[PDB]
Amino acid sequence: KKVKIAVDRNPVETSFEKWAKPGHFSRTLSKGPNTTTWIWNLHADAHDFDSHTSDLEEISRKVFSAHFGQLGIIFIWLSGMYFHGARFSNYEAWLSDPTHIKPSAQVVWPIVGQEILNGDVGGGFQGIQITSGFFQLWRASGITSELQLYTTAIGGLVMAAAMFFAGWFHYHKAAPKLEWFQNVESMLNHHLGGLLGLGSLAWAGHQIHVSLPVNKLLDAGVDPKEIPLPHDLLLNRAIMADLYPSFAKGIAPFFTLNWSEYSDFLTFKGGLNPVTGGLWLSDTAHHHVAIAVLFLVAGHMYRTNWGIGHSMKEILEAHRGPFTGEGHVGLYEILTTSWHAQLAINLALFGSLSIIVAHHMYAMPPYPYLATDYGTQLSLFTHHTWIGGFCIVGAGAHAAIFMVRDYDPTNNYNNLLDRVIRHRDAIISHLNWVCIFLGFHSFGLYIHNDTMSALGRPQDMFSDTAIQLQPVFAQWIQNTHFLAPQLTAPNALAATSLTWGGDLVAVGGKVAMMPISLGTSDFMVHHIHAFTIHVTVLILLKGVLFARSSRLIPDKANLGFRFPCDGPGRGGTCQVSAWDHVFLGLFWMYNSLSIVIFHFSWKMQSDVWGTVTASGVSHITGGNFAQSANTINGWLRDFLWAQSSQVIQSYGSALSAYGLIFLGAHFVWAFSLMFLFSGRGYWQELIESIVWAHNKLKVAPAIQPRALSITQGRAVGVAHYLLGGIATTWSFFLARIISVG
Amino acid sequence: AHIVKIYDTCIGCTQCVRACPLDVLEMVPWDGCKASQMASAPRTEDCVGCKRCETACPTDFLSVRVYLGSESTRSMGLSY
Amino acid sequence: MKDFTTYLSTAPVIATIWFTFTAGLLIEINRYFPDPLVF
Amino acid sequence: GMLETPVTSAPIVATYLSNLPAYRTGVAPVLRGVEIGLAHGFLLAGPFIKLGPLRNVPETAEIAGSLSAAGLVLILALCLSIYGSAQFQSTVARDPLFSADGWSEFAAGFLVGGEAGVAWAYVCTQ
Amino acid sequence: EVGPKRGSLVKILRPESYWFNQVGKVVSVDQSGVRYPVVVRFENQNYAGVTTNNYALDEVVAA
Amino acid sequence: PFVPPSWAPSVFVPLTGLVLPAIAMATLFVYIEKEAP
Amino acid sequence: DIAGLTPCSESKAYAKLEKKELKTLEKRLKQYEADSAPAVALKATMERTKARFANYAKAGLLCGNDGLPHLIADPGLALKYGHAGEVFIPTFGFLYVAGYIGYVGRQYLIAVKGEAKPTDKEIIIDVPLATKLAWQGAGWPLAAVQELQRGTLLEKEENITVSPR
Amino acid sequence: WTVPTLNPDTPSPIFGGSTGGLLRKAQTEEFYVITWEAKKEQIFEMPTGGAAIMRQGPNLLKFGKKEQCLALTTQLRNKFKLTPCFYRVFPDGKVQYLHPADGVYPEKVNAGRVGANQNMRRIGQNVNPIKVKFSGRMMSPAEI
Ligand code: CLA
Ligand code: CLA
Ligand code: CLA
Ligand code: CLA
Ligand code: CLA
Ligand code: CLA
Ligand code: CLA
Ligand code: CLA
Repeated sequence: KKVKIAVDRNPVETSFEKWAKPGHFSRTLSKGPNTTTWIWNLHADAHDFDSHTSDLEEISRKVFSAHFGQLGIIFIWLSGMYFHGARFSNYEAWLSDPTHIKPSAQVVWPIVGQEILNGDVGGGFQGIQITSGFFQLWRASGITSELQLYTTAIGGLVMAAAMFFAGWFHYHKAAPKLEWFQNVESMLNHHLGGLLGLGSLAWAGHQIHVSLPVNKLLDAGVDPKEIPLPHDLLLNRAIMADLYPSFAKGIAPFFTLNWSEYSDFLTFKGGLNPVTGGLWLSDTAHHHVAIAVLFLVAGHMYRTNWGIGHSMKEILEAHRGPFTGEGHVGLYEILTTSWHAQLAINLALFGSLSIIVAHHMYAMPPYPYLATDYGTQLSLFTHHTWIGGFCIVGAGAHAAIFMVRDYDPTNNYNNLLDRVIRHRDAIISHLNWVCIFLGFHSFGLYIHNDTMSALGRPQDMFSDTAIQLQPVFAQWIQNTHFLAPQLTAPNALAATSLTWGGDLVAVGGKVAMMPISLGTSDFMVHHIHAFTIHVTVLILLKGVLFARSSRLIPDKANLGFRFPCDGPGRGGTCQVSAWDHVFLGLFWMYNSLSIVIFHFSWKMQSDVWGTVTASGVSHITGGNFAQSANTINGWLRDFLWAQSSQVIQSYGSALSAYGLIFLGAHFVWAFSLMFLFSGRGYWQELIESIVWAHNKLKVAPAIQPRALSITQGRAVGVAHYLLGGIATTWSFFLARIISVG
Repeated sequence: AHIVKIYDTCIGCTQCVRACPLDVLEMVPWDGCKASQMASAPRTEDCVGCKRCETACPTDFLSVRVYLGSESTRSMGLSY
Repeated sequence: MKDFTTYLSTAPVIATIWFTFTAGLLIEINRYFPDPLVF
Repeated sequence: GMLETPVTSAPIVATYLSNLPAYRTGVAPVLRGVEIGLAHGFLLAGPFIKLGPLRNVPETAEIAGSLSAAGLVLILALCLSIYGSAQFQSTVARDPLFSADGWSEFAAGFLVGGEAGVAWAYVCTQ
Repeated sequence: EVGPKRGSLVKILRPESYWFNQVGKVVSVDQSGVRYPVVVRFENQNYAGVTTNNYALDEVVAA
Repeated sequence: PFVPPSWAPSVFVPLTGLVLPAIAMATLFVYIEKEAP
Repeated sequence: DIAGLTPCSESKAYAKLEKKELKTLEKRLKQYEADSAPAVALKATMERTKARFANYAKAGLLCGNDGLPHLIADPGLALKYGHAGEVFIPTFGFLYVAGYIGYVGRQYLIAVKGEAKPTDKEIIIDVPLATKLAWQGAGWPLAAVQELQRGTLLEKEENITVSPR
Repeated sequence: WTVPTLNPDTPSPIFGGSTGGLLRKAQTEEFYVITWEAKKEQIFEMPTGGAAIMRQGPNLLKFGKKEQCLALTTQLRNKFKLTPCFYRVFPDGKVQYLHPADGVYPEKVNAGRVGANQNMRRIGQNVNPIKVKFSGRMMSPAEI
């Protein structure tokens, strides 16, 4: 009932004794290796904290310290990016010409002829063209010199040291108690108000005082050396008053409720900046101000130590209807005692948010000179999409882990979870039917178009000229958003994005953003996306609902979450565990996201990206998406065969490395097929013959060589499949978008 | 139906009977081991072939073997 | 210190140090003797 | 034991299902087949007429669509006949439809009703 | 007194055994008329993770 | 001469493609599901 | 000479390829200054290319119709026309280093097999013993020949496990 | 000890129902019925999915296969330390007692049990398949 700081002093002694004893965390692995399997087990159960001990307090302490280690790794990575931008980049030269100089922040040493990778990126610099977009982000923050990036790198190293010290201090010196981790109300209040709200407020302050004046002078044509330093802008009111007249009144209009006076640096312009092609920084600053106020308000909702506030348990218990039985009873205890359930929810929303970020980032470019950098836009969208899909599959995996290990039927007599498990057969059957319907009505259209096109009957295809399938709902929504600034948004000067409609914005002769029209091909690819997402959901949901029992194996929960099978009985029970469902869901997620990024690349290169000429806009592929994306042959010829030319003839140039990876990625992927299509019995017998040859020459190791386990074989195969396919698409996309974009 | 066989190398540890999920095996008195017991398969018509009994056997080689034979409703573990 | 040296004697640390040494030797040989094709 | 919900337990849907010819339980199977065949042929004639390969040519789109629907009805009748032959081979009240003679009469009635429904749908568009 | 001495090393002669032609330590020998009275413990576990087994008098040789 | 008529493909292709496989599939389906006495 | 090939010092395609590589490097260098880092790096690459071509031609390598060097793997042809440096000497060099590694590893396994927990020594490498064996492995061919002649290199058939056939 | 008789008028545990229950096989081929005695009302997990409440005293349940009945038996024996028993019921009304067949659980040896499918030899002593070839059907050397 009382929210306080509960900490135990010196629970674990800092020593190197356990560093010399591998597998000490596990009772089974502490005995030592006898076979090679042990080694793999040593890495497969290193972070399985709930498997080492049943004490929730110890698991929570390990998780909290592991989080600090992860933050330290992230800080080291960020510090490295800032250091590379400050010592091995051309950011200063790129600032004076961001429309001609290619961003580069990696240089290779002149060894074994690899110096060819240091391409001529411009600005009297030789290096590898980066696509992370750090140059645009640094330009948006107001960074004009390498000294600022170097100082940020040193600060990042200091923060990393602090994170590692915090993890050690919280695991060996001052470890929090279990009741401290269970303060979900206090934690949510702090995360909403403090973390999110204060971070948005601080970033709004930086944008108002540094990003806005520096970027205003940069867009006005002032040289970065002549632009005043951020502290000079923050020290006197004369410079800020000249750039923004409202600064002459100080913070007085904020306290006198005269916020309208600050309209010079807090606007609702919308659209994009015609000079840089990105969002108006005044709009982003005002956005962060509103976000900070909203999150600060949201951070005062839960009850912590006073009468005011809300109790999440009471709110969950008060929501009960006649169609759901008890309702959310027991959900508060489930989320306050199981880390896997929280990880499942957080991973699902986190992956969905990453995908939303990718979409909003390409549609509304927030950084200056970001939209015209087609390589950065394509790479950012693809990267965030992949991260989102991976996190979603992980969410399904942890939901299944919770259902297998932390589920308790005594606390779920007639709740929502109990009823869901009770009618899981109906849920899975209906989802199976909708998946089959979507597959037929999505893929069959392409097959029908391919057949009609091959039979010399283009009038019977599902195209714009022939029988069309226009997305009337999406077009209506686009028109509504385009017409919004005149009726439903009187204070908005322009629309949120140019994709809805209107005129195009071009920077440096390249289309930064133009309207995106949707036709029959868009309708077909959208239904393809819906079908693939539905199948991935079907596999993950089936693995979660049928994780404890099924009509085939009634005691699956006793077999655990990750087990190979239950024998060749009952016709064969291969891949019945929830782990195998996650294993198949990874493949389906790869398929879905690959088609998604393929559609994005073709649509952007065909109807959006391109150069600007006299009375007309010429695209990269010449607008062939509406005519060729309705057939599989069109995707194979006009998109895969035509655009792969840049990566296959990249040899002898700076992009040759991409070509090499393009071949290497085809290897790893094919390598995966050896593990996915074979079984460990064959490999074990082959190892027996090799061990015989070793025993003949007295070179047989003491640690008995064993073939990989069935689960390990599946994991290795799916890992290599994902790595090879994603790396293939990465090499193809980057080489093509850097050579022609 | 599947064929389940018990061999004389059985030590009577009763681990195969405890691991059987359909009550196919049992223990009968015997004199060939210290435990004075031996595994038996008098209800092979209910065996599904999961081979859990072989996984639970500690003798080298196994004392219980399951050979997949004819398939029926019971051997396939069908509830429909 | 004994436990730390024992940790450094483990297979991953030893493999990392050995491969770094071998790779460094090959890289330095190719640096001082560029493009060696035949003996 | 089983899961009961208002979708499967509403009296309105139960009466609607009981009013259907398949759940009559007491009429001749040939009459049931004729009714089901007519109701199916009438709706079946539509897709072939409005979406077939000859949908744009005039005075023959309806002809080709009706002929295609008639062929589909014939295939469905053959499917019903083989289903009855392979389903009933040996051994409230028992419905006579679930029998060899009952299902054979049902398939014949379905064929007659389906062809009549296709022919009626063709003349209904003239 | 029948069988090998306790604690001695023997070679397994069972063809289907995992430790065929391998050396194992003798743990105990049953004095009754059981089929496999010799108990042998091995340093290397088999595929099932077991390190001990029972063998007959003629299935083990002092090696 | 053994030369088939001009209309031979228009009759044999639909036969071998739809009439014969339907008859074969129906007879085979009835044979597979026939119960032994 | 061998297989109808011509020496690289007289091949026209070899000199043409050298000119092509120097031409593309010079073309890339034409866009920079004369005293900058990319200019110095490109000049260093050009000097390395010239030295590599001169060294390959000086080595006596045989070039085909494509102007690229071709290696001779036959010991008779290599020793008769001065091509032993391509495939013969590197063959024996690899054999020496490979047998070195294999002998050192075998000696380490035999040394740790007579201890209390050999698996522990297999996961946690005994650095002093490994270093001593690595230094003593220089005489691996002589030691291997002596082990083979004494009959201690191989294990008897009765001490090796086999399947039940 | 005597073979028990199934009591069809036995109360069932409190369960709201699920979609993983019986199917047409129970009405046309056979089904299984498990009965047990509970010392108190307790929430347990159904093998077909969900949580049910066993009442104080007799408890009867129906399952589609024998594996579900044995899984519930294992759960009741290992967790609540009960002694359940099940039968196989046919549509005609015939009841066949299944486990424990002789009144004693099979993990513990009981007198009167006759060994079945026991080979008085080891695996390595099995003959080659050539000696079993051209038999009545596909026969393994272990079957002889
Ligand atoms: C040098 C200071 C120090 C020392 C001597 C110890 C010593 C100990 N720690 Mg501890 N710890 C420290 C710092 C230290 N820790 C820090 C900075 C953190 C915060 C991350 C933690 C958090 C922590 C936790 C949560 C736990 C321990 C545990 C332990 C005990 C056994 C585990 C172990 O060390 O095996 C050695 C393990 C490793 C060497 C793994 C290092 C992994 C690092 C952190 C990540 C490296 C990332 C890598 C570079 C990126 C991967 C990419 C790849 C390609 C390389 C042991 C007595 C465990 C315990 O007490 O068991 C009950 C326990 O669970 N520590
Ligand atoms: C306003 C207060 C506040 C703030 C800012 C944070 C911030 C954070 N918490 Mg925390 N938390 C709080 C209150 C707060 N918490 C309270 C009151 C509780 C108890 C109910 C918890 C319990 C808690 C747990 C169990 C965990 C976190 C975690 C995290 C990190 C999430 C990682 C991330 O994505 O963010 C972005 C990353 C950054 C912004 C990096 C900057 C970090 C700086 C140092 C800000 C941190 C401020 C924080 C208050 C520490 C100051 C205390 C002081 C003694 C040093 C994050 C930095 C996770 C974690 O441990 O990560 C290590 C996690 O597991 N918190
Ligand atoms: C976290 C966000 C943030 C931060 C840090 C700042 C910070 C600042 N703003 Mg600002 N601002 C923000 C958000 C923010 N703003 C937002 C969201 C808006 C939009 C409404 C504005 C709009 C705005 C305007 C229009 C102006 C400022 C101005 C200022 C500066 C002076 C503030 C002032 O007038 O007196 C405020 C007084 C205090 C904050 C008290 C100071 C407390 C001190 C540090 C205590 C130290 C005590 C310690 C013990 C000392 C001992 C030292 C030791 C070594 C012995 C200041 C540096 C003014 C300016 O910059 O002029 C050009 C100004 O005109 N802001
Ligand atoms: C916040 C993210 C997060 C966290 C904290 C966890 C945490 C955990 N997961 Mg999990 N998971 C996640 C996301 C996450 N997962 C995602 C996104 C997926 C989808 C891929 C999964 C799918 C998943 C499965 C299927 C399983 C777990 C398991 C586990 C638990 C055991 C730790 C472990 O995995 O062993 C140790 C970790 C490793 C050995 C890492 C493997 C290294 C990979 C293969 C390298 C990846 C390639 C790399 C990116 C490229 C490098 C290039 C190369 C050439 C060097 C642990 C509690 C396991 C479990 O619960 O045990 C029963 C379980 O089997 N997770
Ligand atoms: C699954 C996707 C798909 C779809 C939507 C279509 C659609 C079409 N195809 Mg096609 N085709 C497909 C896949 C598909 N095809 C594939 C995969 C192939 C390669 C094998 C072909 C090869 C092919 C050929 C060779 C031809 C077509 C042709 C046609 C057109 C006429 C077909 C027709 O009249 O049949 C009749 C359709 C029916 C009898 C059933 C209609 C479906 C109904 C509406 C569903 C009822 C559900 C209902 C809502 C439930 C109610 C419940 C309750 C309220 C009662 C039509 C628009 C013809 C053409 O050229 O076009 C001009 C043609 O010659 N297709
Ligand atoms: C195995 C040899 C063979 C093959 C692969 C084909 C293939 C073909 N024939 Mg042809 N035919 C064959 C032998 C063969 N024929 C012989 C020996 C004769 C002389 C009697 C003919 C007379 C013939 C005519 C008149 C026509 C064709 C036509 C065709 C084409 C249309 C499909 C069809 O099957 O029509 C039907 C084919 C037949 C009716 C001939 C089958 C007669 C033999 C004796 C029976 C074979 C039984 C078979 C081996 C059993 C296995 C089938 C199944 C149960 C597994 C097709 C490309 C048509 C065409 O030209 O299309 C443009 C056409 O009009 N064939
Ligand atoms: C291998 C043999 C074969 C043959 C000979 C045909 C022949 C034909 N197909 Mg078909 N098809 C086949 C295989 C075959 N198909 C296979 C394997 C598939 C699956 C991949 C399809 C999928 C397919 C589709 C999707 C469509 C066709 C259509 C057609 C018709 C073309 C429409 C037209 O332009 O004429 C003009 C059409 C008419 C004048 C109407 C004639 C109506 C029928 C054919 C006549 C009466 C039926 C007859 C009395 C009973 C036959 C049943 C018999 C098996 C017992 C044509 C008669 C199209 C169609 O059906 O047209 C609507 C069409 O939509 N086919
Ligand atoms: C791995 C397989 C292999 C293969 C396919 C060859 C193939 C060849 N070797 Mg050869 N060789 C090998 C291994 C191999 N060698 C090894 C391991 C050694 C080291 C002992 C030699 C040492 C060797 C010598 C010294 C010579 C050849 C020569 C030849 C060529 C012709 C002789 C012949 O075919 O008989 C098989 C080769 C032998 C049995 C080795 C002895 C050489 C015989 C007696 C032929 C020499 C007589 C004369 C020079 C033939 C050419 C007449 C004229 C054109 C000058 C021929 C292409 C001859 C050659 O063409 O010189 C340029 C040559 O003189 N080899």
